[PDB]
Amino acid sequence: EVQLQQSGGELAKPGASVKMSCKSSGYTFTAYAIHWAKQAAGAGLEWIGYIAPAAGAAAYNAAFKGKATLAADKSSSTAYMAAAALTSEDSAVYYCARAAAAGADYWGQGTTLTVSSAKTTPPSVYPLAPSMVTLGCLVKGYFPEPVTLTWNSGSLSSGVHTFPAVLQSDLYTLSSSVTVTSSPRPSETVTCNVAHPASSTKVDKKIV
Amino acid sequence: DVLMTQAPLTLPVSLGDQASISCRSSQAIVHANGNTYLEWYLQKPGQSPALLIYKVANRFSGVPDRFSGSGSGTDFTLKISRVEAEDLGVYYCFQGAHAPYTFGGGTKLEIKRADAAPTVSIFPPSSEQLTSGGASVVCFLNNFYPKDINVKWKIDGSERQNGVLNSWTDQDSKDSTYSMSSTLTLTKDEYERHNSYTCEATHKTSTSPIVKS
Repeated sequence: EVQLQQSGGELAKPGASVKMSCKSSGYTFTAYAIHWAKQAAGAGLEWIGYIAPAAGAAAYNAAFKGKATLAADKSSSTAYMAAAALTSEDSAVYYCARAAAAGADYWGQGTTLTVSSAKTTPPSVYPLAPSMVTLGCLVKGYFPEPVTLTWNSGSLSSGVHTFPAVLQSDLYTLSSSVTVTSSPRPSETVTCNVAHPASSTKVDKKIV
Repeated sequence: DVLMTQAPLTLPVSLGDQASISCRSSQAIVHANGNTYLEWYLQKPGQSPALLIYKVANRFSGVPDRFSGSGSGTDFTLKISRVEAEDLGVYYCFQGAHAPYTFGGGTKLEIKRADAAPTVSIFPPSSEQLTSGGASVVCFLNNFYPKDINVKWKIDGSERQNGVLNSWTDQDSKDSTYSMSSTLTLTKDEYERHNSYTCEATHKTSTSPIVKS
């Protein structure tokens, strides 16, 4: 099927450059243009530009053309966005999206770019133990965003609440809760599965 | 550049009711070829934007029929009839006629539901953490409405506003409730020279405080 696969997370130093990729599959890559869209923590969405792999032509939002270069490699069905002269204002989630006749019908999952000189720090994952019972997972002191949380590898989806992270002393902390029935714990094993893309780390914490 | 002015900024609506969002361009968005590339997208929490309408009024395949778009020139509207809870999120108009393409500022659609009191819980630091030298006291205020809620931390009776950070979730697509997490971080050492820990929650439901300790 049609899929645009990005990389959900990378850290880059101020002043450096970063090249993000969007690998398309499931269709004829050269027949659609690939566009890039920026979403900052509170700036709405901004169109960065597009590249037409068939012709080679890339169009740019002139507001960012001096720090942005778009390319495409038909042979590997990948579109790239390279940002240069990075500043903290460049930190955001960036999505690639396909377009031709409709609008943007399929979108990548988004890649969170963080521009900072801080080092990458994996999260410490602590289990949270206590009619109805509310369990938890504390994901503390990691950098940069994002972190994803799953319960029982996907098998447990309903009844979950994952909170947005809060920054403090230059590290993020987030929490996830999961209200499940009493007849379940502990008979049926349960586990918090945490992933921190930027450090390529995955942690499984079974409850108490 | 074409400015896309969206109204309203926030759109609370009861389930079942109709909702309308407008978008106005600062100049015409009719393409040289006579086509108007005005689209509407929905950004649901935790997901990538999703296309609803393209070319002003054409519903994208798979979009429920309760969504419709209309308009021309510089004035466009997205209509949602019989609003459902799964419709929550930020809607954006977008013009793909003139470079640089631009998006509206967004409209956050929120479901208005019956006020519900929060469900309050508290969790002391976990053994594994303490060893480290930290002590995190966690309070969950799950499934309430509306969004506004209050929380106050008191050690053995004395408040404690510094050290406590709070995080709210977006509205829940299943029950239209909001939830929040408040975390009072203190040192492993100071955690040991204190006894009771309190977490309060003052909502709009019951005028009687919600304490867990």
